[PDB]
Amino acid sequence: SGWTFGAGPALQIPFPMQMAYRFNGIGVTQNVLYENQKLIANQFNSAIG
Amino acid sequence: VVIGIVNNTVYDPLQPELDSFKEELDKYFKNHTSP
Amino acid sequence: VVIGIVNNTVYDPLQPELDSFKEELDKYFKNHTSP
Ligand SMILES: *[C@@H]1O[C@H](CO)[C@@H](O)[C@H](O)[C@H]1NC(C)=O
Ligand SMILES: *[C@@H]1O[C@H](CO)[C@@H](O)[C@H](O)[C@H]1NC(C)=O
Ligand SMILES: *[C@@H]1O[C@H](CO)[C@@H](O)[C@H](O)[C@H]1NC(C)=O
Repeated sequence: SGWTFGAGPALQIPFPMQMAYRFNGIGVTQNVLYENQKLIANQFNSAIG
Repeated sequence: VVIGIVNNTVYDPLQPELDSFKEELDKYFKNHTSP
Repeated sequence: VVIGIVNNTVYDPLQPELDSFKEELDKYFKNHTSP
């Protein structure tokens, strides 16, 4: 759901489109995520490990 | 490079805004060349 | 009035946007005035 579950009915949204919607808050545009998608995924995985 | 991108048409507004005038420009020229 | 401003050219995209038709417009006028 994302941030919506904490402010109303809990609406649904795919996770690869709920991180392209959080780069925008930082300042970097969203396209960067899709263009690095796979790479970023691996990094995140390694991070948790 | 992006996964899940879906085919469609994008209605770039600037073109029909021009094309609203580009449709009438070409027709006018041909009439004046007729004589 | 500003300090540190630097001379350069600003690529106004709308100008080539209209030039995409203006060039062939000049071509059409060349055809218009050729005979
Ligand atoms: C969405 O997920 C399903 C199963 O997880 C998969 O079969 C489908 O291909 C996915 N959609 C896209 C666009 O990859
Ligand atoms: C989109 O259209 C292009 C050209 O018509 C085609 O090559 C491509 O396979 C299409 N992709 C999808 C997902 O429909
Ligand atoms: C910028 O260009 C203008 C005219 O092209 C000129 O008068 C002026 O001296 C130039 N300024 C600098 C800092 O180059």
